[PDB]
Amino acid sequence: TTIMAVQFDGGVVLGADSRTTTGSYIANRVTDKLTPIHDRIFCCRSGSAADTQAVADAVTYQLGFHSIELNEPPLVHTAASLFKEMCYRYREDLMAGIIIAGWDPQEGGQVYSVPMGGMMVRQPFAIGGSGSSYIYGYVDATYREGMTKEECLQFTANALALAMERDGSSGGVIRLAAIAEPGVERQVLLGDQIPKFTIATL
Amino acid sequence: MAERGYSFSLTTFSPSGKLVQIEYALAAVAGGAPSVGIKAANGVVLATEKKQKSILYDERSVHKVEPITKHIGLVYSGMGPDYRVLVHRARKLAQQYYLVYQEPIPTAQLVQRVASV
Amino acid sequence: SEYDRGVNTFSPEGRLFQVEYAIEAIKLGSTAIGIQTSEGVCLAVEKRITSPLMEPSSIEKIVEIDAHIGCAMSGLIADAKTLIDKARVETQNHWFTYNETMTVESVTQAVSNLALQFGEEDADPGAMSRPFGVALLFGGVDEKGPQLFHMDPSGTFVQCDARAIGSASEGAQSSLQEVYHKSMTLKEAIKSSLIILKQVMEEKLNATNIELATVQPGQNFHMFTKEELEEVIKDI
Amino acid sequence: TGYDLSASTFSPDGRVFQVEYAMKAVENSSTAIGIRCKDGVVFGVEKLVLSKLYEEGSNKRLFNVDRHVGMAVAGLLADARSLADIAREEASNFRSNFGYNIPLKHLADRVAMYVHAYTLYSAVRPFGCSFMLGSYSVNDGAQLYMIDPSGVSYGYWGCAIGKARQAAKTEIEKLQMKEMTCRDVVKEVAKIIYIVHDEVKDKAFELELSWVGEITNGRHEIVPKDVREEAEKYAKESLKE
Amino acid sequence: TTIAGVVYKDGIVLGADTRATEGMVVADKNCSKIHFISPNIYCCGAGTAADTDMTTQLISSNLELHSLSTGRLPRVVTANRMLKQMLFRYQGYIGAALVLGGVDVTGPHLYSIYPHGSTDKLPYVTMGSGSLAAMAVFEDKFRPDMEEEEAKKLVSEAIAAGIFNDLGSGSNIDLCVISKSKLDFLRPYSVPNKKGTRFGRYRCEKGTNAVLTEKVTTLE
Amino acid sequence: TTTLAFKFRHGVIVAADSRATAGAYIASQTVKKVIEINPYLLGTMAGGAADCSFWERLLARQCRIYELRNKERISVAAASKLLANMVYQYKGMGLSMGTMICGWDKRGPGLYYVDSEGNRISGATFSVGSGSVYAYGVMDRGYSYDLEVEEAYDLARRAIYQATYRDAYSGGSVSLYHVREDGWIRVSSDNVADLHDKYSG
Amino acid sequence: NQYDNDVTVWSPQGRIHQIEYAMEAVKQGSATVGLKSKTHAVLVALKRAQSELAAHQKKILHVDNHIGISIAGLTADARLLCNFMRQECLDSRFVFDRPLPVSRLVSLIGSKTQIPTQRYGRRPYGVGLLIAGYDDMGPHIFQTCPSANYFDCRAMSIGARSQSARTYLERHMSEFMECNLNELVKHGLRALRETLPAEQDLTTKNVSIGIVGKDLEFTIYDDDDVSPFLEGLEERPQ
Amino acid sequence: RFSPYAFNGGTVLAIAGEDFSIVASDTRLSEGFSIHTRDSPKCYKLTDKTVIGCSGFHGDCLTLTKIIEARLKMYKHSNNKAMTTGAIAAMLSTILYSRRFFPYYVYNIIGGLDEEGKGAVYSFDPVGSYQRDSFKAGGSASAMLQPLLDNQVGFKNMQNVEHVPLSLDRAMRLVKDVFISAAERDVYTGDALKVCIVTKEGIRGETVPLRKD
Amino acid sequence: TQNPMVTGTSVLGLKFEGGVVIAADMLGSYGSLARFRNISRIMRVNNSTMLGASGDYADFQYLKQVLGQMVIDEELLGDGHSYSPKAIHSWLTRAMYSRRSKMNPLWNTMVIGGYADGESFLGYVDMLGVAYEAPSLATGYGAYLAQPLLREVLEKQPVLSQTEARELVERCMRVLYYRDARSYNRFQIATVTEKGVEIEGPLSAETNWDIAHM
Amino acid sequence: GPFVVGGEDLDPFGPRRGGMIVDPLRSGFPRALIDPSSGLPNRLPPGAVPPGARFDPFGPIGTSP
Repeated sequence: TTIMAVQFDGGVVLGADSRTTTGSYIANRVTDKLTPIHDRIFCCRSGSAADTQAVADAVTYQLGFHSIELNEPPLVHTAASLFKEMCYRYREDLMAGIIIAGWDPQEGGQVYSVPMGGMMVRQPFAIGGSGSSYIYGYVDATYREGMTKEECLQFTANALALAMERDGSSGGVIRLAAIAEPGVERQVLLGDQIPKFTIATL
Repeated sequence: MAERGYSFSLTTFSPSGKLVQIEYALAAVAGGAPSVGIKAANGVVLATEKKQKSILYDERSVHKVEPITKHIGLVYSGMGPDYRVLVHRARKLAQQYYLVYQEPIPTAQLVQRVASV
Repeated sequence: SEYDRGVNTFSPEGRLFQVEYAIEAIKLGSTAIGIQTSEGVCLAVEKRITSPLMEPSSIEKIVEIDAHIGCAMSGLIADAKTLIDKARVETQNHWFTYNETMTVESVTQAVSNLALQFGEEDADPGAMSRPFGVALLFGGVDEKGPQLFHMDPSGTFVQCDARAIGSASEGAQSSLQEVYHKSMTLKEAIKSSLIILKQVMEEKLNATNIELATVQPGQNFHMFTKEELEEVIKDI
Repeated sequence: TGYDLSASTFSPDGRVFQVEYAMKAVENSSTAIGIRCKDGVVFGVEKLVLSKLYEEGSNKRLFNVDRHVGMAVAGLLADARSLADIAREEASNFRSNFGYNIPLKHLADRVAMYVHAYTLYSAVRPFGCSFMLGSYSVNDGAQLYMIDPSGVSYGYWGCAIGKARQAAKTEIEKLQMKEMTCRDVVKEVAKIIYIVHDEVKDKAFELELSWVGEITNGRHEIVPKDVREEAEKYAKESLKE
Repeated sequence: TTIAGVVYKDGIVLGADTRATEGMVVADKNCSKIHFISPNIYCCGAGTAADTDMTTQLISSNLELHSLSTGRLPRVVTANRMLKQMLFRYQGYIGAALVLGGVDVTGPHLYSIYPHGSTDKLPYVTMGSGSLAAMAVFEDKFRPDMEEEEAKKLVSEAIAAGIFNDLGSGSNIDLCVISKSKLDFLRPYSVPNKKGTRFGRYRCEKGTNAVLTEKVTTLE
Repeated sequence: TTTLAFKFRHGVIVAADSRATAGAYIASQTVKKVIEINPYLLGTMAGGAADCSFWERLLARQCRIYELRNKERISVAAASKLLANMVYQYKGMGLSMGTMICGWDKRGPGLYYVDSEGNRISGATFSVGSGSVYAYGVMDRGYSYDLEVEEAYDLARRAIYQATYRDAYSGGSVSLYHVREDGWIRVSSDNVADLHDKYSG
Repeated sequence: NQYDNDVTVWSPQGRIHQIEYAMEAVKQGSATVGLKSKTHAVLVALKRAQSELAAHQKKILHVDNHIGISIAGLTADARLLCNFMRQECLDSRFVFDRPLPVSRLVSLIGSKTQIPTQRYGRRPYGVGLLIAGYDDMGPHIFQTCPSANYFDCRAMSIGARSQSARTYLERHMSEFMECNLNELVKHGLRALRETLPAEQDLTTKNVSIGIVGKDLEFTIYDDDDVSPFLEGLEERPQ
Repeated sequence: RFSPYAFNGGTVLAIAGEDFSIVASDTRLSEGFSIHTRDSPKCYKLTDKTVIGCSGFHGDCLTLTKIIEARLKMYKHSNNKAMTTGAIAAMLSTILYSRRFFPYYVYNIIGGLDEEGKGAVYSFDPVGSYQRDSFKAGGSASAMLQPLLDNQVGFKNMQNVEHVPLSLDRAMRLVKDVFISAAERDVYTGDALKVCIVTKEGIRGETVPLRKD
Repeated sequence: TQNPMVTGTSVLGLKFEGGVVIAADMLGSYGSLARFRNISRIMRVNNSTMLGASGDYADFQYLKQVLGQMVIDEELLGDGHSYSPKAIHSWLTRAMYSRRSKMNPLWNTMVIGGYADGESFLGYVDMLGVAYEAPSLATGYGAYLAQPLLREVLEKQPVLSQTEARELVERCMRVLYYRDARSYNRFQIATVTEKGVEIEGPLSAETNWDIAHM
Repeated sequence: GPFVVGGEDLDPFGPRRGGMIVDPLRSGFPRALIDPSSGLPNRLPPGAVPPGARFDPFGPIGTSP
């Protein structure tokens, strides 16, 4: 699993691979690891599939009730706080690393990382999963401030492609989501749409 | 706010030995809409009247004749919301019986359980 | 008529009705007298035998709370049983925890903390539904010397030099006021207590009509035998 | 007869008389007022001095429910203190759960639901107090809410609760609070409090003033002593002619 | 055990083998591994068989209550949510893994549910010890929007591969075809395996067994 | 630790050593391993000192409450049963107690062995502790129901002395108690060195 | 009537009669006086004896090294409240290793005493307390009521015939602040004596004094420690 | 895993005289091979006549001292008098046994005056087994100091020696010397020696420096 | 917490005449990986108290939330009483001991610095409930690498000025960067004085690498 | 673990262990538990240091590879 969220001026760009494994067997090669928590809030799930699914369902339920009560669009910080509270209260029982990314009228695009253990930090960009280790240097050397939405999409696609090439638990297709004020735009990169890097030979 | 209820019976015996709350519930039933049931040789028919006080009501939204199982049906006379509560409880009891014995509940057993409630 | 009010309603005068009714119930009990001197404490209670077929030795209106503490009770003795058991358990618990004897004041305080623990709502099963109907006279000897304490179902407890409880507590207290003085000896206290009991009792005072116990410095709780009672009642 | 002994019993007319009696108890208390302006909310309480032996500031009827929320109460003071504790707990729990300061409307709704929970059963008694909630934030602006013993909560521009609230409402209606600032609103509140107080009926009172707004940087606090003295002088000079 | 299912152009086809083993010994040669949930929803089971039976029965009862209350046809998403929440709150102690398929107002839906409480919504799923052979068949031959007969043939081929390449699978092939207009519970659908015909006879005759005592009780 | 008790015609003789060890280190040589529960009841310490002391103090509290309620002293059998029922509730939790309950009641001299494992047996002679085997041998060689009082004292002292001689966890001084019909008496407390001088010399 | 038997029943006048009856219970007790200077807080209590052969009832209790109280009303309720306050102070010293502020303790007392006044089957605490404490804010005199309301007082008197004591405290409040310990105790004793009939005089048997200050822990002077404070008191002015 | 215990060093010594009691300890707090702080005395004043010394797991020592203080205040409130040394010892025994299955890793020595005015010393094991002694060493250097106290205070293994009653000055000198030897040979003992002297005139504290290596 | 996930390295404390100074790097490590390089491990408790923590960062965030709520409540009372650094230290000790006694410890070692009533406070609390005060503090690897230097300076000069204390803290940070593999060269320095709590950062230490040519 | 008591004080042979008095320091409490490999780039083989032999740690506690 490799997940990635990057913040640009108007919003955020989310990305994930689609491989779910039971050992070395790929049980689901078209998995959708980008979960919409609200209209403009998504989450990236890594770790135990059951734990992440249950936590995402519970946070969706709580955030929907909270937004209905307040008659106001929810904050990305509020969704991150709910995820953090649930993941910290049950840190011994859950195995869930979450990335919460979304757009706010009051705060704009926001990326929050909630790793295993239950800490919460806002970042310009976040990467998670077993395949994120292989792309730390790439995102460190490639990220720059002021990137547009298209540049953020290309950056996320490149990093995900490299991680999928190197990581055995990552692969399949690249699912991208761009969230801004107008709405959420989703796309799937597959086949030759995935960025290609030539293998060095001889 | 206190979630405790009253722990004393509201139905008690009278000097003549009668439970007058049960008689008043029976009067409430007797003031309800007519209901008829007829056991034929090859089946049973349950019939009742449902005349709304106005044409603004939706006749197709609320049903006085209700199924409990695939082989048991219900109809009432008296207070509608009480009937809804008893229908829910009867369905739950029948489903519990099916969960235990894996065969549909006989009519007599369901009647006994609802009467116990 | 008796269920119009709860057990915890105040009167317009600022008094709980049930506590006042228990105070009234006390006045139906047999008279008990406690006198505290520098030489010890003496307790005397009228047994009030109803039938000659009854065995007076089965009436226990004076009990031993501990080796250094005694209790005289008036009112509803069956209500006093649980309070006496609580006092004994408290003394034993204090000995277990601190390897020492309780003071009479602390025992009386522990018993009095149970007086108002009654009520219908917000109560565990088995809780008291009403106040107790007993007045307790606690007499004992501790490091502060002999001491006498009085307790009533209001939860109040005070130190007393000499006090009487029961049906004839008014006339006995007036008699106690005259006879008592600070320099009184234990023998004088016992004689005056028996004289007042004889004055207030309907029947003639004898070795079976009364109980008498003493606690003295250096000596445990001691209930008088029939021969000792006969000796004391010889000349009054 | 007997329809007014329990909050779980309706009257034949369809009324809950225990709630009305609690509101009557509220109507017997001294008057506290609150005015919302374009940049904050100002609270003013006519705190009666029942005994000269009491310390200044005793039985204060202004509370800090949160860093940004203030509370002005009227009625039974013990019930008001319990409701202030409830509001404080609600705000603390909201911050613990969702990670940010509770909106004033949401807090008012929660406390109003808690109050309404006491108007339904015979096991409990309706609260004998009514109170106002004031707050200010950059995103939400100035907000002012009032909760009555029945549990009804409404937003207000100017609110008065207590013995003389109709006269206080008449005095408040003469104010163009939608364009005023907290500095002028403090003096206006002081003048209204001095106007509605009854010197013949009540021996003396203290003027308790508090505010929340941009001048306090979104914090609810007691109005500073200088501004309070200026407002009291202005109120006294306005009473005189 | 080999259980498989596909989404075809108009519904759901579920498949299963009918062999149940206890260790390395075949205990049942005709075991029904496709479980009724609702008139439009069925389920294939794997894992602890008692856990699967009880979980499917409980969810079927709850769905029946829900449909009685609402008066509408049950949804596959409701069954999936109930199953996954119940499985998650037991933290995998209920070792039931299920292939859930059905057709509702939204169309045909297929789910795979795991004992820890994680679900996947896929056009074709396999489960059991023979799941990899059936998955190979699916990845080799599956195409979207197949017809009912083509889907039945594909599921039968997958189950046959599981039967003939896994020691835990065998016997017959059972098919459940679900569409918005009909439901086909084909048991058996194929019989690829049969007992060999006898080459001789065993000795088993009357009086061969010695009896110590005999008691006969006449039932009126 | 070596504690012994035996019944004879003049009551119950209770003897014990006084050495407490922590591993291979002697923490104390002056431990009162005979617990004076009451003026009529005695107990012994073997195993955990804290466990034995705490539970026999609880037994003393229970016996005092029983005497206050019933206006009669508890019996040896009842006290031993009370202690056994008290310690059985914590069986398997790590309590290590071996005790002897000795006294005189309406049935005569009483002597029960109660351990944390749940045993409760009445007997004539008992020996508990790590040095109990040596004391058992000496006592059995020298025991008789018709012993004189001084002979019983000498037998108990000699058995405890031999046990301390052979056991590394036994030593200090020998505390001797005699349970009679009108309560027990503390007979003596002789140091092991003095006993060595008396016996070897 | 029908509104005076339950604490959960409002009256048509917006009043609860059980609370007023508990206030009457407070008014039934013997008078006690609390007053404070810049550095000390003093409680003087007029003890009462059931009989000539009975010791005078305790009226001043130890709560903590910096807090003491004087009671008036139901004694068992007073003991319950004192135990609650002692537990709160012990918890404060255990968790924060600092004395609990007096105002926060009084707030806790009010919160605890408000609950029984709103639940069916409970009754108001029939005791009123005068609380003397010293903390970082200095000396404090507090008064609690069965109505669960509490007051911060410069001086206060509760119990029977406390109106005369309150009048005297009103008269001399202007000079209460700058008095030293002996002068403050004499002022309190005069206020307490104002509650006594002419034939009755303050003696070492019926006077209890509790003092807390900056460098002085809470101490109770009962029988022979009272004589230095009694000495110097002039005769009753009549 | 997780260990709820740690050894923080510290030696506690108490000697009971005819009219005095001395409680002494080092002021070094450590963990493993490191020194937490050089000023952490193990002696706590309980009453005007009782001083307790606690060594072992320092968190348990802090909790136990606070609990003892709270219980002493509770006793003073309930009984209108201060606890005696024997009452404190019995109460501490009960408190220690209350955690029998999760013990306080504390070595406790109580030193003070009894009801007759004589010095009293009580030594406690972590689960509450206690007895009255005349002298006792507890902590990391207890095995080093106990035989020397037996030889010098108890006059053990000595002949033709009069058992002169122990005086305050001789006891103070002996305590200082034994702690100097302990600081020589024990790695947990050093950086100071704090001595509390309990007499009928109050409690007097004294500080003596030790080597810091 | 049984297994800490994201942890912080050593935190240093030092008293000077006029207040206390506390330093901690801005790195949260996921095992050996330097994963979060811009986190703050120093919190301001109130106007007179600051806190720095090592160990599990999620537990530190939980404790920060609870302590902030406590401070908010106490300021809501508005009665003139505020928690002292010693009171915060005692509450932290009680909380850590309570967590340890339930076998659910807060995997943290915290340094409490404060200045109230003209006297500096420096307090140490660990996950087991062991607490003490000292003129200088250093957790984790700083207990071996930073504490000896602070102790040496305090033995030569018991009382330090603010400038000397900050210089010594910077030297200790440089040594920790040299010798600790879980440390980072981006740290914060927090000071508490009579003027309040002031947190400065991010700061870097000047490093010498001329022994690479030897 | 080290809080064992009474096992060896009641029976010379048997699974239970411990004396009459609880003392963790006398019942194998780790005291300062240091890995023999602390301060080394590699872990030491099992049994490298015989018990009872004078050993000097290669580094402080916490430097184990």
